[PDB]
Amino acid sequence: ASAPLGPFNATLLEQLKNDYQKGEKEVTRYIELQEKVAEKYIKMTPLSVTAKKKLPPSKDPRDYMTLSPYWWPDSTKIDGLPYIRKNGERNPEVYEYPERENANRFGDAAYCLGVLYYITGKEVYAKACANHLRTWFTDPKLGMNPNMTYAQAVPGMKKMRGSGFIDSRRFSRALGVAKLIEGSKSWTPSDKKKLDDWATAFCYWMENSTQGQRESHAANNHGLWYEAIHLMVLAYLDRTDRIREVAEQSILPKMGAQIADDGSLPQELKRTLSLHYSTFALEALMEANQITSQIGINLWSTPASNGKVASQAVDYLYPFYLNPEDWKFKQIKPFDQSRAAILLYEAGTALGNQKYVDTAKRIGLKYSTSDVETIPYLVLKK
Amino acid sequence: APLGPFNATLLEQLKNDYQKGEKEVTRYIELQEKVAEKYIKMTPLSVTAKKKLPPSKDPRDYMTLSPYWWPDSTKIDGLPYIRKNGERNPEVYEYPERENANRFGDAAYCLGVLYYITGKEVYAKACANHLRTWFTDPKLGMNPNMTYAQAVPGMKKMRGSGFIDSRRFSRALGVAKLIEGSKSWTPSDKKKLDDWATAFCYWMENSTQGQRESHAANNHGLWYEAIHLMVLAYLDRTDRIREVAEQSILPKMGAQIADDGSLPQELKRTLSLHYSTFALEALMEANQITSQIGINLWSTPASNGKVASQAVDYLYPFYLNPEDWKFKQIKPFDQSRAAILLYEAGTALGNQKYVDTAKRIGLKYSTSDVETIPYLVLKK
Repeated sequence: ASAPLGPFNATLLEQLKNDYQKGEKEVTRYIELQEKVAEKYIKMTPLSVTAKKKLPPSKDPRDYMTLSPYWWPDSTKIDGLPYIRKNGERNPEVYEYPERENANRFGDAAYCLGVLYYITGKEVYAKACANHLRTWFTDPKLGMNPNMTYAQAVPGMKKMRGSGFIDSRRFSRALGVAKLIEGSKSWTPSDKKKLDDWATAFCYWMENSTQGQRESHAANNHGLWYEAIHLMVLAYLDRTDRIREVAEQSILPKMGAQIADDGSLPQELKRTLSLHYSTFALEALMEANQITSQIGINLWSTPASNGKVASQAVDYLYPFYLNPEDWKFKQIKPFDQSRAAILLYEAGTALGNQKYVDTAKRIGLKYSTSDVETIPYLVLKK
Repeated sequence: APLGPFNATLLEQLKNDYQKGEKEVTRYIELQEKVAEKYIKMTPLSVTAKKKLPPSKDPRDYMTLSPYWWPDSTKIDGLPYIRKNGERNPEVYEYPERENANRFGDAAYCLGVLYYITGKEVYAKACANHLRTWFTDPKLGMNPNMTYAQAVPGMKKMRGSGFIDSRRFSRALGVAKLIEGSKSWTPSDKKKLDDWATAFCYWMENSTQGQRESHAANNHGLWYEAIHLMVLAYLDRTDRIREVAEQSILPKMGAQIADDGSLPQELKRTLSLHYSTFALEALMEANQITSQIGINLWSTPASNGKVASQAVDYLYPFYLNPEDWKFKQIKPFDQSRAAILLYEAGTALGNQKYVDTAKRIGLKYSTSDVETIPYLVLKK
């Protein structure tokens, strides 16, 4: 039977579960290594957005807040309130908001535990996953409010900012993995109802707040990630009707706007990590397609109304994934080729492009990596 | 009549008598229609009218300033506001939703009730225009929270006591059900307002402020639950209405009524007869909803034997003769609130003395108070 609908390559996860259940040696050894890695997540104390001591403007510790990193107090002003941007200089104030890193740590823990529950069926993983989900999302004292109002805030700024919504992606992947523990003993009907209610409220905020509306209309990388996150929330809520609408009406029009006829991504080439950022834009499409393809929509091969296919953007980048030294644009730090391997595998498999798939495997991923996002990709670790 | 925040018995009787051409009622409704003309012409209001921004910088967040709190001039930004008991901070007037939520609520209530009585599409059409603008419009509608109601700038702890401000617009939320099936209120209009109400209900039930108000053992707690029932009734959650009545409203009321029927928390106030009445008005409006599904909050005892009728019984002689009231009441008490309350409780209890006194006190037949539209029985 098919995996539950969620934010992962369901084809590979199903293969892992099936092969594990039948005791195939290479898969069993691999999953045993994943269980060894997971043990720190069984031990880990569940995190909460309420850890910060600094209060958001709402004075509510349950509101997620991070500081937009290049913004600083204006000493020309007394309370310094209208913060000013200092290009290239990261403000150390960002460390007053531990959710900047704690949401990633929660997200990794729940993703790993939920995926291992699906593969192994061992109740200990659903029990630990559930503990993390309840504390981060639904606990009446520790759970976060279902909004991203203060994500990458600029204190004192009069116009609200929508660009911090991209911080939602790691906890929203964990939200989606909660579907894998449905039916476990540890995840009760009452647990599910609370998380369904939270996700419904978060979806309302995403769709109807002014910040969410802005992000829903941004024809750029922020808008594409907004829709990938949107799809994760909708998939968790089983709103496959809405997933098809978003895919047809919002994702394909946005992707084209970032691409050129040469297939480059103009908005990302100007950045100082332009190969990383080109990959990051296409990873939004990649994660969107993981969900849409489970219900029958292949985003990699679907032409936009003007013909563009996002495959053209991968085609543009392929020679530089093969030979990153030939990249002429600013990449002031070394490019992480492992993200390229996953992207080529996903696109290559969706397009039936065997050259992309072979290259993904030749680049490969480290077999012993502890990156939870790579757990499905034994196919790249051999 | 559909489930909603009104005396459904009286509204049905008015619609029936209007349809049968009873002369007293048709003349009364004609006067109400004359009153309503200003609401037909009125420009719909929005919470985004303020120029001052809330801490969120979102004009769609409702915000009012707690009246007795002032900038601390000793402090640099003045931020930790200090209380100056008795002296109202004129900064309150920077937040026009303080009055505008009431004006919206009266407009939508009046127009929706008239559509129900008469069936004239013009009333549904205007009512819908006010509802869309206040609640669901993507630029003008209010966010479904009360985070900044009666805020105290700079205070570290969150305040829940401003939630009571929700009661005027929440009655309008409930009247939206009366214009369902009109031509002007589309299936898409209803879906958007359902989603708004679901999100507001989630905020009321799960936010830290809403949880606190849900546990307040005072008249803020009673008004929270009355508001809660308006939202739940609009969402058709009849099972939650029963749970709220049994597990929240009745214990709270039972905790506030003394052996002699008085409300000791209100007796200490400077407007103690007003606040005694205001606490029972919460029970009154809750009962309008719970009685439509068969729960009589006036006669059902709490687990400790206390019953809301005891508290009416205690106040009855002072409603009859307000000058006999011995506790502090520094402004004249509005006897018309007692008329509606005595009629509501007297009808629910079958107490003819209460009902008769309610009619003897009465309400002015020509009043333009939209809340009194159902009470022609009191205006003879």
